[PDB]
Amino acid sequence: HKILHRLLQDS
Amino acid sequence: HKILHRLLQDS
Amino acid sequence: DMPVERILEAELAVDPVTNICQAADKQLFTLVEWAKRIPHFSELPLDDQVILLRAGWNELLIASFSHRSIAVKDGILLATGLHVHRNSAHSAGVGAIFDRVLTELVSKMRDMQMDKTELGCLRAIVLFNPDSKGLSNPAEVEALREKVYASLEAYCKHKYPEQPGRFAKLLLRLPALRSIGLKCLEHLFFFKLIGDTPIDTFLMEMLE
Amino acid sequence: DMPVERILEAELAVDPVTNICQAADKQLFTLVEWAKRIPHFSELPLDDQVILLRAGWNELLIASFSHRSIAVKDGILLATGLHVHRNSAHSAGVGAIFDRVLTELVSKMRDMQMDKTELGCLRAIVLFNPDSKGLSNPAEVEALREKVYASLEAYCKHKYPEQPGRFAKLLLRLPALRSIGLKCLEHLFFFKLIGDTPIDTFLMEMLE
Ligand SMILES: CC(C)c1cccc(-c2cc(/C=C/C(=O)O)ccc2O)c1
Ligand SMILES: CC(C)c1cccc(-c2cc(/C=C/C(=O)O)ccc2O)c1
Repeated sequence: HKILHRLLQDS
Repeated sequence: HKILHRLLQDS
Repeated sequence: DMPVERILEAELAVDPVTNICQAADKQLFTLVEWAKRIPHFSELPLDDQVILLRAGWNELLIASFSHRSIAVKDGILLATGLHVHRNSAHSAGVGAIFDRVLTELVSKMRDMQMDKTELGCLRAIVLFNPDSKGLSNPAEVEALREKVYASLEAYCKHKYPEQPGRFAKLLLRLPALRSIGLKCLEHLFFFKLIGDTPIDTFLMEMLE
Repeated sequence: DMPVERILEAELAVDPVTNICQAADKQLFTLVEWAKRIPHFSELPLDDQVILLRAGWNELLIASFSHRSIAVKDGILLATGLHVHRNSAHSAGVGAIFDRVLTELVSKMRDMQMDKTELGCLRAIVLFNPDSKGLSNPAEVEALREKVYASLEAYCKHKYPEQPGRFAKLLLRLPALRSIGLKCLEHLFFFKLIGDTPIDTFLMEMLE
């Protein structure tokens, strides 16, 4: 789930 | 709702 | 005012899709007698009693068969004494909701050893549902709900003082029960649509 | 351990169907930042964070727009600043669920003056949903849920000691929120099916 998985790692 | 309304009054 | 002993007394007093429908119909008659034994329910306006039972019967029955099934291995004990296990559930097309019943209700009731007083109180909370459409005075129903959970909390804190979170843990099975009830009802409407329900029953009235 | 001040900080830190979809999409990005600010959420395995947010986003957003709409007369304030009122809701085909939002959530939040700490704690309870399918260790999520509601209860009993039932009253909006979320999701899936959703969005991923 590429958007959510990226946003969770984005600081 | 004839069944339920009757059963509620049945003692 | 809303004594848990009276709610306990009420509990103690009372083809796979054919079996599921016959079991639900059997328990609808019993459920009316149960509701009359819950303090103050029979004092509500009759039309409001009708509204509450039409709004809540399905969740009330699901809570009861879930608790009854604690001692069953990977299955549901229907009120007729017949079991639903995984193969039957899939033949009926209800395998996914069967799995949710076991994981979200039966197993959680078992793990915490939910007792019959607690079960009865959760069922009375569901019965006294103030969001039920068309109630003559929804706040009177909320008032009765609040009496039930005040009594439930005092019961849990007296019997299980080493489990301070137990009261909230009981209440927080009710969103699962709501979801699960919506899906079971969907299945029952489908069984009615295609003609797999016994006809001329109290269940059919609830589905109409 | 699970301080309500941190949950409050997280709250404070963050065609009608086109408007509804654009508002939900906007708030999905914000919701991820909110969840990272809830104590211990970011310590869960990443795949479990994904599971919790996919399971809970819709209820989490509905709780937030409902509380935001307390000061609106007979309507919903979307995160974009646009209002949904009854005529727009019916044009979108969502008049019945709109009415349920107002009667079961907005008006009840307003009547009891649910505060932002309480809202944030209910949202963290919904976030930490241990029934979410596929979690690596559902009990770890239940453990975090139980820390939230222990903190919420202590907050309510300190701030509102003259309302002993307030904690349970908050928790007993969660079955309504669950029902309402299921119906809103149904509407959103339909908007996607017929091609009325903006494409290439985070909302579309949540709906896929
Ligand atoms: C979980 C699965 C077996 C499934 C599917 C659809 C409907 C139902 C369903 C069954 C009953 C049975 C009650 C009893 O024997 O006490 C009552 C209400 C119900 O919704 C169950
Ligand atoms: C109540 C009605 C307006 C309806 C219908 C279908 C979907 C939704 C829906 C809207 C949002 C909006 C969030 C915001 O503006 O903060 C988020 C999730 C949602 O499910 C609402």
